[PDB]
Formats: sequence, structure tokens, C-alpha cells
Amino acid sequence: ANRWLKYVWSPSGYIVHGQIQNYQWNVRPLLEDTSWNSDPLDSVDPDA
Amino acid sequence: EDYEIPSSVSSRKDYGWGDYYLSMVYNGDIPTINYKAASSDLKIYISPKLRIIHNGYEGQKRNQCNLMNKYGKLAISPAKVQIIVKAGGKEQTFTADKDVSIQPSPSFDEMNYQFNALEIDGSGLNFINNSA
Repeated sequence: ANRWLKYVWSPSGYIVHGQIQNYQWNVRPLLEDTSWNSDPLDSVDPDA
Repeated sequence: EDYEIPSSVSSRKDYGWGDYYLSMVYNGDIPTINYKAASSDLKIYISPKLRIIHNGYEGQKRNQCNLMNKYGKLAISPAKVQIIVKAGGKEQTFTADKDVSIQPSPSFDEMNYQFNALEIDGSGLNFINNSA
């Protein structure tokens, strides 16, 4: 379970092509969008 | 690749006095060292501290800095407080106006600039007989 969670997030970071990376989030939009949105999405779906 | 790096280093290889022999850098330190190795990479995190004491050169110069120190208050520009490192062939510079969150107050007795973490590229570290 730990190994699989690491495909999304690693607090210790990642190694790519032997290089030490400077990020923890391995999903581009989670790495990006570091700011909370302000105005909420007006919906009924928590997934949206 | 087992990289054996000490967790702290306190020793000196060289030393200099300021331009007018009025003040000097005081035995500072490298209170902590952290690192991560990988095939084809090495990142070393050094969190050093820069210390200044207004001690002049031994002789009448030490006595003159004492007359200064005891009869007034300090100055020193944090933007020009810096640590320069060379890992093998790679040069990096870090400054106290970026990597130090709290600056020391002005004083002639002592000032201490504690750097948070200096991320240094060790891939340029050249090993001879497995030592660098």
C-alpha cells in the first residue's frame, strides 16, 4: 500500500534518470495548483 | 556508492582578517550536513553559520578595535554576508538576505547568521582514489 501511494505522493521525493527531483507530487495537477481556490465550484459532486 | 559524509564539520583550513584588521570572521561552523545520493547525482545540504566578532589584529589593532567596541554600537550588510562553495568543479553562492530568516542584531561583540539549508550540487564533486 505504501509503494502504491508513492506513485501519487512521496514526502521524500523521487529519483528520475538518476537525478534527485525537487518535488513530492507525482501527478502534474497536484504538483501545480498549489494555491487553494477562492471562489468554490458550485456543485453537489465532491468529485467535481 | 556509499558516500560517507560527516553530519557536522568544525575545523578550519584557512583564515583571513578584514581589510583594515579591525574585525574578523570568528570560528564559524557547519552545525549540520544532510545529503542524498543517487546513481548519477548527489545533493548535499549544508546549514552553516557565519559569525563576526569585532576583533582586530593582535597588537595595537586589537586595542583599537576594543576602543571602538566599548565606546559605541555597531555596520554589516546582510546582503553581502555570504557563503561560497565549490564541490569539486561546481561553484554556488548563497546569501544571508535570502537563506537566513532572522538576522542578528548589530553588535560589536558578536553577530550570528544561521543559514537554513544550502542545496549544493555534488555531481561536480571529483573523486580521486574514491575521495573528494
